Amino acid sequence: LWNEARKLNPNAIASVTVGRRVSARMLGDVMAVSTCVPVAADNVIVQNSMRISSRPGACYSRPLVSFRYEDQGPLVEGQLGENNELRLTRDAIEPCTVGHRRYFTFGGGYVYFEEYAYSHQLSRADITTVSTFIDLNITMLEDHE
Amino acid sequence: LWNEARKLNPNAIASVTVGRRVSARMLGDVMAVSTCVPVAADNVIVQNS
Amino acid sequence: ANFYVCPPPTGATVVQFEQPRRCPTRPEGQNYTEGIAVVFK
Amino acid sequence: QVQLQQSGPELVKPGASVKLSCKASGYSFTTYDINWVKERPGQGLEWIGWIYPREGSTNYNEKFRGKATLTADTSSSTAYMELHSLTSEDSAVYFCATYGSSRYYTMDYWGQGTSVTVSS
Amino acid sequence: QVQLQQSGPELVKPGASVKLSCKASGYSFTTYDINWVKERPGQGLEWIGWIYPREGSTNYNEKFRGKATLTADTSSSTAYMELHSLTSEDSAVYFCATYGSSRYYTMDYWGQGTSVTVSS
Amino acid sequence: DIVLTQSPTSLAVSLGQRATISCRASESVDNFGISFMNWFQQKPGQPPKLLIYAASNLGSGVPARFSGSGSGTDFSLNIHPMEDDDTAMYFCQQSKEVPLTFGAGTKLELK
Amino acid sequence: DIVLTQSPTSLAVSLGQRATISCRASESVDNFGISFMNWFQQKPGQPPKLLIYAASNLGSGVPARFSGSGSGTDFSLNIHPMEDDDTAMYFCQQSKEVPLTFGAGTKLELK
Repeated sequence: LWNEARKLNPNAIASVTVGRRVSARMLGDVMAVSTCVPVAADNVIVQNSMRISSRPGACYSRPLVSFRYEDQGPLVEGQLGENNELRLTRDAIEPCTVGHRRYFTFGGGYVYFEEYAYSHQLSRADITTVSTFIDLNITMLEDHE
Repeated sequence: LWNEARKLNPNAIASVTVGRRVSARMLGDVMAVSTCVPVAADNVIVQNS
Repeated sequence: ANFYVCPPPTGATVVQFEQPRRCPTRPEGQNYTEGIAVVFK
Repeated sequence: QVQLQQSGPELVKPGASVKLSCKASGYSFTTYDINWVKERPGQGLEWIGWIYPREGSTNYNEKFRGKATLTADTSSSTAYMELHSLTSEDSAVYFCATYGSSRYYTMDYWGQGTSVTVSS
Repeated sequence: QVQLQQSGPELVKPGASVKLSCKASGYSFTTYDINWVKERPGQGLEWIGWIYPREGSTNYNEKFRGKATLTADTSSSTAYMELHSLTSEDSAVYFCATYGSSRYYTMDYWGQGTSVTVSS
Repeated sequence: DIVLTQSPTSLAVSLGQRATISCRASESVDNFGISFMNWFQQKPGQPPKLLIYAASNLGSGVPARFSGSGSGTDFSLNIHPMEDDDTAMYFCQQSKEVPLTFGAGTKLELK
Repeated sequence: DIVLTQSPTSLAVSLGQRATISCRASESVDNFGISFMNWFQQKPGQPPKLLIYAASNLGSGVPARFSGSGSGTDFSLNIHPMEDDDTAMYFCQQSKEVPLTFGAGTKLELK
């Protein structure tokens, strides 16, 4: 399953396995990793609209973000990714869809979008949570005298 | 692995995780679920071809 | 042995996967002081 | 349930300027583009531009730089036309349209139309 | 930084045979194809063939069976031309090109060119 | 710009049989594997209505007798059976690039 | 063989506005979902330079004013705004089959 996943989304699997957020891609039967530069949360700005006014029917499938590496660094354009990853290239374009509701992970919560327009941020707990974990309530044999 | 699977076949993963047969689809980084109506076995007919 | 009909979902109901848990680390392990002992009755 | 009110017919002197209106109703006016389409019976129906109410941004068909102009009033839930230098041939029907039912962004909601005329 | 040296112009008698050279530099000479392109101002620019330095294998444009021939010298990091039966119209510029910057294998590195002439 | 041509400028058709028109886009209008071709019918005097979007998807509130096909530059509209409700004016148009245009138009009437 | 035609054999254009040419491949040149169409500009007297590869990807070291489009057999080159740096000779060419060929050529100059 891990082989199949690393073929699917090599970034996440490499980040989990290596132990740190790292960009990855398969080189056949091996993975090439490269550590990702962390960016402060306060240095990230979301553009309100995911539309592309220059062309009809084409929408950014994932919110645009402007960010700066340092608190005074130049503002750098980019596009949001998964698990708060910022992609330097704004290329994830999809045809625009009616009834377009989306929640995107952003910092500690989500950034709800409607009709390719920013609606509001959401706290992490504002959305019902389902657990893929399986509880193993192993308590400990208490000391007995 | 569960994230990757829920991206693959969200129906099955949502049904397992929530605990009941539910239709699902990803809304970005969250799943939208909706319970499925059960249908009696005897009320199903297969076309031969 | 029961079929199901699944209508397409709407944004009305939304669920998320629980984030990874930080459950306990190993206990420190009781510190032992090796020694020569002579117990008396 | 989604309705696009429009102004009535306009009798105008050629070369003047007018203001057509598209009162949107039945949905959040700011969440869908408002397209404007030119309709003269002689020629095929012609798209002149569309305006995004939420941002106020708009793209026009190229030939309609100064002849047409679009504004939007979110408070009134109404998009507006600003026609300028109305030539005799500019006398035509103008449709205001938006998206909302078809899965992709297509002009599937329409107003009753507005027949502008210029004469003496 | 990737440079493709070429020989200078050649004044030749028609019907003779010549040898053009493409001194590759800036990368491992054996790891990319060396394309040769014919350039006469009257006609459109014409691909004549390419040669794989690592294997020495090469494919020519069909019409250039015996008129052109390609060799490669990995030690010299140089691909060579072997022109034969130089017709008057064969007087033209010949470009040697290779791959290396664009993501797909395309001719995006070029030499200064070589203008071969045949006359009396 | 994308120019749209329809082989029948007008096409008289009797009731009940196949009705077919064509639409040419003079170049590709396909993006994301989707042909951004849309078909409109405009009964005279009232605004046009969507019939087919993405060149194959039936517009909502439309009988299945309407059917569309095409990809690349050639697109076609198929109707069967054709009824009095189809005696209208029809437009094929694209939504690929910003100055999105419309077809010249097809007229369907009775023979 | 794949023959390439460009609707403007020459095209005088003024500075600052849209500049558009077209390229026809007479058949499909698309493989693996990639249109192996490449666009070259050759200032006279110096070797040609890559502008667009795969018919949509901007060549490295090229301003974004260059823009390419097309698929199947029709391909187009779009420039905006056009500057003196574009007063050159342009070639569209394909890399699908072994005797890969080149376009007839387009000339862009001032009106």
